[PDB]
Amino acid sequence: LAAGAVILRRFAFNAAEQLIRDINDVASQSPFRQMVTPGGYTMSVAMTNCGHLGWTTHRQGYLYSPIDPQTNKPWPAMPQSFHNLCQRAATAAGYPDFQPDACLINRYAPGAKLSLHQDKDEPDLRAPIVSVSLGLPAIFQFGGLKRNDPLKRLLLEHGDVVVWGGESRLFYHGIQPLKAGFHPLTIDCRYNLTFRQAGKK
Ligand SMILES: Cc1cn([C@H]2C[C@H](O)[C@@H](CO[P-](=O)(=O)O[C@H]3C[C@H](n4cnc5c(N)[n+](C)cnc54)O[C@@H]3CO[P-](=O)(=O)O)O2)c(=O)[nH]c1=O
Ligand SMILES: O=C(O)CCC(=O)C(=O)O
Ligand SMILES: [Fe+3]
Repeated sequence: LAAGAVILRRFAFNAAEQLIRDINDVASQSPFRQMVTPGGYTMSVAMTNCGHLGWTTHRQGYLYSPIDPQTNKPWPAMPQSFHNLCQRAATAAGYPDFQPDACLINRYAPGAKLSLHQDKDEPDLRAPIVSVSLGLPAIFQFGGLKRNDPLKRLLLEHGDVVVWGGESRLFYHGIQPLKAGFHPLTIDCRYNLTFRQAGKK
């Protein structure tokens, strides 16, 4: 029950093996790292980016940068497999004009979590975010526009795609501590890809 959200279960199941290979290729150029929040805390989720712009912490805040601050080189180009999956998902959900220029890649080891937050660094909050889940299952939690709104929970499994549009694009959301387990393609972790329109164009 999330206004504006389109859940496409197992939409990415047939693409997962290529997606994971391309994650590894991206990570060999811009490695996974645990960023430090403006509050001074080290995140348990490891992240990297591909595309023209990448989400990062920097100067005690959040922003999109064309340079990876850990490598001092541009983020790797967005793989074609990523772009094609995102476009197919966005078109199926009713957002044919969506043109992402950034993809944040999250890696969750057992016990890793992501506390409640909103995604508000993008210039046009009318553009959706496309989320792709790979590997171990996670409990996704989301509330509302206010931090105190009631929480709902949704299990996200390998291959699930969610297009967060309309009101749901602005919900507070997070991930609960990942349960340990085995997945044949990721072994012991979960990956999440979130495609964003980050450029002011
Ligand atoms: C309070 C406490 C914590 N910890 C540990 C435990 C915790 O996991 C770790 C920090 O990791 P995090 O889960 O809180 O990550 C934060 C950053 C993340 N976030 C925000 N904006 C975005 C965004 N646009 N995108 C794309 C992605 N992620 C985003 O959401 C979180 C809240 O953000 P903000 O605080 O509101 O700035 O610190 C302690 O040990 N002791 C303590 O007392
Ligand atoms: O892992 C997920 O499914 C959500 C990730 C997320 O909300 C973010 O990185 O902004
Ligand atoms: Fe988020």
